[PDB]
Amino acid sequence: DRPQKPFDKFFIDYIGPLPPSQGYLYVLVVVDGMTGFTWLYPTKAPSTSATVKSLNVLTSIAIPKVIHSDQGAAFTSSTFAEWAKERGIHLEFSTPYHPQSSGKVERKHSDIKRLLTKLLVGRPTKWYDLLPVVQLALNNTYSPVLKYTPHQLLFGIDSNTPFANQDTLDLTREEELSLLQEIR
Amino acid sequence: DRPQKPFDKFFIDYIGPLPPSQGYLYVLVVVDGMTGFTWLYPTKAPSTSATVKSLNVLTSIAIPKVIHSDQGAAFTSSTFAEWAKERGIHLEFSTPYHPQSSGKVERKHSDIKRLLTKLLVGRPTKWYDLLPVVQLALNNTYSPVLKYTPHQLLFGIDSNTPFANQDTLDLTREEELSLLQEIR
Amino acid sequence: LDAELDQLLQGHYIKGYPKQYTYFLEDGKVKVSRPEGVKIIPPQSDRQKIVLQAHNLAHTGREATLLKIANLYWWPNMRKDVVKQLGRCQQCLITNASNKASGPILRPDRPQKPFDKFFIDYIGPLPPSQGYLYVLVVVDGMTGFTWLYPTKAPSTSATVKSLNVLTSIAIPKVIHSDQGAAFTSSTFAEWAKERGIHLEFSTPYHPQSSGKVERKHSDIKRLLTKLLVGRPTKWYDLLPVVQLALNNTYSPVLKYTPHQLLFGIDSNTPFANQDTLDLTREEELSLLQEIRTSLYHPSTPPASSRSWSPVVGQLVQERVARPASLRPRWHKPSTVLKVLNPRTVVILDHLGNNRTVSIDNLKPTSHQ
Amino acid sequence: LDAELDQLLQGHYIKGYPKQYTYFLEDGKVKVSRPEGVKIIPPQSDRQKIVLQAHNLAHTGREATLLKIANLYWWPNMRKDVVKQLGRCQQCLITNASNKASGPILRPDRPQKPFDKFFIDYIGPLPPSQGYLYVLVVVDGMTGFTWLYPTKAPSTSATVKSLNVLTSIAIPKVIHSDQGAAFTSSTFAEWAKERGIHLEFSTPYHPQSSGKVERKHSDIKRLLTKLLVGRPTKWYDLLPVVQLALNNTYSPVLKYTPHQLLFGIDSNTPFANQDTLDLTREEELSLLQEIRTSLYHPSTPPASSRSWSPVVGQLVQERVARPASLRPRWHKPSTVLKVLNPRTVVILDHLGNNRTVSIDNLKPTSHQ
DNA sequence: TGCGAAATTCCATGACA
DNA sequence: ATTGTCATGGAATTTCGCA
DNA sequence: TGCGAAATTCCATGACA
DNA sequence: ATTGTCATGGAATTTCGCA
Ligand SMILES: C[C@@H]1CCO[C@H]2Cn3cc(C(=O)NCc4ccc(F)cc4F)c(=O)c(O)c3C(=O)N12
Ligand SMILES: C[C@@H]1CCO[C@H]2Cn3cc(C(=O)NCc4ccc(F)cc4F)c(=O)c(O)c3C(=O)N12
Ligand SMILES: [Mg+2]
Ligand SMILES: [Mg+2]
Ligand SMILES: [Mg+2]
Ligand SMILES: [Mg+2]
Ligand SMILES: [N+]
Ligand SMILES: [N+]
Ligand SMILES: [Zn+2]
Ligand SMILES: [Zn+2]
Repeated sequence: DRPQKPFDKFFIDYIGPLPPSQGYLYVLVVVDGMTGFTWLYPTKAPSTSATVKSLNVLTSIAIPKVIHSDQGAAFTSSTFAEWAKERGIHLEFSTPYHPQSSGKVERKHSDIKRLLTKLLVGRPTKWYDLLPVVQLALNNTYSPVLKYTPHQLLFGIDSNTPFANQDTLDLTREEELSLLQEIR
Repeated sequence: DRPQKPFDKFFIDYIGPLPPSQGYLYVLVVVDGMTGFTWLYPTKAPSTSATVKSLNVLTSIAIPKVIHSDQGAAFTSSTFAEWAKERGIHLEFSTPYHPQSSGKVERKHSDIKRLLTKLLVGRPTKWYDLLPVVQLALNNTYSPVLKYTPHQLLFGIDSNTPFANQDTLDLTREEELSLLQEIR
Repeated sequence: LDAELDQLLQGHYIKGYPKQYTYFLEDGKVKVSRPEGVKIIPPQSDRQKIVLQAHNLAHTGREATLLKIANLYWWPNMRKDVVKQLGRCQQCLITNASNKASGPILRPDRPQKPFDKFFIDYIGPLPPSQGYLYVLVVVDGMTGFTWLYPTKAPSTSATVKSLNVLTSIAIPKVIHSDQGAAFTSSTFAEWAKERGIHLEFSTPYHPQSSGKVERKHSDIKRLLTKLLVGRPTKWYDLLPVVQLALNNTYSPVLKYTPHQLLFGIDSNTPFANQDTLDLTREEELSLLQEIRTSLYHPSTPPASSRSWSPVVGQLVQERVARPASLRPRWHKPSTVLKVLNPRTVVILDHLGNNRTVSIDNLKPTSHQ
Repeated sequence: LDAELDQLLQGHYIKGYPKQYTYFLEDGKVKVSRPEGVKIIPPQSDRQKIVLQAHNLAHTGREATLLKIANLYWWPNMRKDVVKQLGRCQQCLITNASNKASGPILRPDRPQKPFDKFFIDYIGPLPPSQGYLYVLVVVDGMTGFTWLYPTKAPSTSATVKSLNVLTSIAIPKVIHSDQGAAFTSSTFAEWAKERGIHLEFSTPYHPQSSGKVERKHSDIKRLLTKLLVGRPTKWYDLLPVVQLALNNTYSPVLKYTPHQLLFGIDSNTPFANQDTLDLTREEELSLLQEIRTSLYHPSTPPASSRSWSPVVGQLVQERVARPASLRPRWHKPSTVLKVLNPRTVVILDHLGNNRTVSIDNLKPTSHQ
C-alpha cells in the first residue's frame, strides 16, 4: 500500500455559531490528512452554498482526492455531491454520532478550538481579522509524531514565521473569569 | 559679371481693386526675374501688412536677394523696410512714374493682366478659386527667348501639367460685349 | 479501437509499437512498461479526446500539452496527434502570438523627379495654437522638400484647401497616403481625378509604408520642441520657420539640402552654398540632373534567422487592428491570393473579401 | 582675433594653418584658396558666433552643422568648435535621441525558496465584471506559482485585503513591486513592517524589473481571451479556473509545473503526474530539494555592438517619464553617484536628489 | 612611402503614436 | 491593388600635410 | 556501428500598456 | 537604494529501434 501524501484527504468541518464578526458566524475548517496543514474560511452559515463557495477558493489552489466529513447537512446534500463529482473528488462520511478522523486531525481540531477560545476572550467579535494569524500559528506548530511542521511537510522548506514560542494555550485564571463573564 | 539665377530678384506688384472674391480684392504678384516663375497671393488691401503676410508665406519657401518694386506705399513704408532688413533682403525701387522691370517681367505682367481678364468674364467674382490654375498656366507657358518654361528653369524638369494649347488669350467678340455689359 | 490492441496483447507485432517492450492488461486497460514508467495505451478511438482534454486545461502548445498526456499515457507518435489538435483549435490560432519574423524590408527606389510622388500625412492633435490642432505634412519623394499646413481637423476639406495652395506651384503625378478618413473619402478621390493625380494608398495600419513622411514628423516635432523650450507651446507661428529651416538642412548621407535637390541653387538663406556662382543656370541644371541620379540608395537588409515569406495559397492571419480588451489579436485564417512583392500580399479573408495587406500585419497559420 | 591672421597674411607660418595654401585679403576679409573653393577665415574671436548661428538654423548635429559653415568659411579644426557648441546647447541635449544602446540585461538568480520573494503587480482596467476592474497578480519568485485577486481599484486597501488572505498560507521574506501608488503608500509600508516583510521596489518606469510577474499577465490574459471567445467578457468567474490552470501548466524549459515546484506533488487535477507514488513524503521532499536547485538558469546575452555602461562621475540624462506634447524627452544632465550593478545607478539630478534609476531610462550626455 | 592627426565615411540606434 | 526612413554621434577608415 | 525516424532540445520572436 | 521573462513552434540535434 502506497505512502500517505498531501492532497490525499481533506478533512472538513464547521465550527460555530460564533459571536458575529464582520457579519460572519462560522469557520469552515479544512485539514490536510498527511501534513496536518490547516485552511480556515469564515462563512455566514453551515450551508452547502457557503461550503461550495469556500471550497471553490481552496480548490483553485489544490484539489483533494477525498474529502472526509461527518454527516452535516451541508456535506450530505445532493448539491454538494454534484460539486464533488464534477471535480472528481470522492466523498467520505464518518458514521453518525461516531466521528472518525485520525489522531493527527483530532489533535489539530483540538488545537484549533483551544487557540480560537484563547484569542476570542476580550475580543469575541474581532476573530475575522485573526484567522490569518491563527492559521500561520497552526501550520508552523511543531508535530511531536513527525519531526516537522505542516508548513515543512507541504512545501519542503523552513518557514519565515517560526512560532518558536510553544504557547500556553491554557486560559490564565484571569481570562477564565472574563469568559465566565460574557456568558452572564 | 556672374550669370543670372533664380532668387536673385523678385519683382512684386499689386493688381486691383478687383470685384470681391471670397472677400478678397487684390492680387500681390511676384515674378522671379531669371526664371519668369510667378507666385500670386490674394489680399484684402494693398497694405504693408497684407504684403508682409503674403511674402511670409513665399519666403518660407525661398528668399530673394533683392525685391524690386515701384514706389507703392505698401512697399516704401518703413515697416516693409524693417521686414526686408530682418531677412537680409535688399529693397529696390523703380523711379516714380517710370516703372523699369525687364522685358521678361513686363511680358509676364502682360500675360497675367490678359489671362485674368479672359477668365473673370462671366465669373468676375470666382477668381479666388482660379488663382492656382492661373499660376500653373503662367508657369508652364513656353518662353520664346529661352527654350524653356519657368517651371523647367526653376526645377530642371518637365512638368506633369504642360499647357500644350498655346491659348487665344484674346477676348472673343462675344466676351467683348459681355465685359462691356458689366460696366453698365 | 480494441482491434489493434488485441494483437498486441498476444505478443504479435503492430507497426509503431516497438517490440522490445512488455504490453499487458490490468484494471481493464492496456498498459506498457516504458523506461520512465507504466503508461496506459488508450485505443486509437480514444486518443483525440485525450489530447483535447489535455490541450484544453490551459490551451497549451506542443510540449506543454504533450507533458500532461505523457503523465498517464503512451501511444506511437503522440506529438503528431497533439499538433493535429493545435492546428484545429480556433481559440489558440486567433489568440497566440507569432514566433516568425517578417522577411527583410524593401527599400523602394527614390522617385526619379521632384513632383513624381508626394507622401502626405497628419500630425496631431497638438496643443491648441491659434485654434489649430493638426499639421498636414507633404513630402516630395525625390527631394525630401516638405510643406507644412496647420489645420483644425484632419479632414478632407482641410486637406483639399491646403493642397489647392500647394499645387499652385506644381501638380504631382502621385500622392501616397495611409488610409485616414481624410484621404480615402470620395470627395478627395474626385479632387485628385480632376487634376490627373493618382492616389496611392499604404496597406492598412502600416505607417512604414508612409515612412518618407512619417520620418519627417520626428524632425518637425523635434525642432518645434527645441524652439519652444521654456515657452508656452505656441507652434502655429513657428511652422513657416520650421519648414524653411528643415528644407535648408543638409542630410549628411546625401550631402545636400532638400532645397538644393529641388532648385539646384540655394536661395537667400544663411550660409548659402556658392559653388555654382560662375555656371549658367543651364550649366547648373545639368549638374543638378547628375546630382539627382547619383544619390545614395540603401539596400534590403539581411533576413533575420527565422523569417517567413508568403507563398500563393498559404493560410495566413491578419492582425486585428484595434482589438478590444481580452479579445483575440488575430483574425481567422485566410488564404494568400497574390504575392505583390515579398512584403505585400492580397488575401481572401473568409467573408471573403480581397484585402491588400502588409506581411507585418500577417502571421502564417501554425501547424499547417 | 586680427593678431594671428596678420602673421598669416605676410606669409609666416602659424600652427594649424597648412603652408601650401595661398592666404590673402579681399573685401576687407582674410581668405584662402582651398581645393573646394575660396573660403573666408574669420578671426578666432568670431568663430563661436558663427558655429552658433549655423547650429541654430535647425539645431543640427555635427556634420549637418559643419556643412553649413563650410559653405562660407574655413578655419583649422572646425568640427572641434562645432562639437563644443553641441555639448553646450541645452535644447539639443534634452530633446535629441540617444544612439547608444543599454548594456546587456542581467538575469538575476532565481530566489532559492518558495516564499523568498513575491513579485506583485496590477492588470487593468478590464471590462467591468461583477463590479470588478483590476486583477492583483502575485507570483512566487522561485516556483512561478501565481495567485489572482479581483479588485475594484489598484489601491493599497485592496492590496492589503488580498495579501492578508494570501499570507494566511505563508509570509514571504520579500515583496517586489513597481512604484504604483498602491505599493508605495505609507499604509502599505506599515502593513509590511508589521509582518517582517521587506518591500523591494523596481527602478521607476522599468517594468522589466517586475518581469517575473509582468510576463505572467500575458499568460493570464491569453487564457482569459481563449476562454471568452464568442462570449461576453465575464472574466471574474474565470479567475479561479485560470489560476488553477496556469499553476498546473508545464514550462517546457523547466519540465515542471509551478504547482510541482511548490508542493513536490500534483494534487487531484487532470493528468496528475504519478512518478513519486512509491516514495515516502520525506523521499519526495528530498527529490524536490534537488529538482529546485538544478533548474535551468539563463545567462546575460551578448552586448550589442554599440552599448554603453555607466561609470561613476559620468554625465547622464534621465528619460522624462510622461512628456507633454512638444516637450523634451530628456531631463537636464545629472551625475552618476554610484553604480549599483551594470544596469542600475544612483544619480544626483541637479536639484539635487539622489535617484535610483535603470540604465534603460538613461542616456550618456553627448559631446562630454 | 610612411607617420600622426584631421576629415570623412560608416552605421547602429531609436523614433515618426 | 504595393514597398520604411534618416538624424545622430562615436568608431572605423581614408586623406591630408609633411617629409 | 550505422541507418531513418522519432523524441527532445534549442532558441528567435514577441508581448506583459 | 538594485537586476527581464518565458510560451511558442519550426529547426537542429540527439536518442531510439533495429540490425
Ligand atoms: C486614423 C489613421 C488610420 C490608420 O491608422 C491610424 C493610426 N496611425 C498610426 C501612426 C503611427 O503609429 N506612427 C508611428 C510609426 C510607427 C512605425 C513606423 F515605421 C513609422 C511610424 F510613423 C501614424 O503615423 C498614422 O498616420 C496613423 C493614422 O493616420 N491612422
Ligand atoms: C502607475 C504605475 C507607475 C509606474 O508606471 C506605470 C506604467 N506601467 C507600465 C507597465 C508596462 O508598460 N508594461 C509593459 C511592459 C513593457 C516591457 C516589459 F519588459 C514588461 C512589460 F510588462 C506596467 O506593467 C505597469 O505595471 C505600470 C504601472 O504599474 N505604472
Ligand atoms: Mg496618418
Ligand atoms: Mg503618420
Ligand atoms: Mg504596475
Ligand atoms: Mg505591469
Ligand atoms: N521600386
Ligand atoms: N543575483
Ligand atoms: Zn487551444
Ligand atoms: Zn541645438
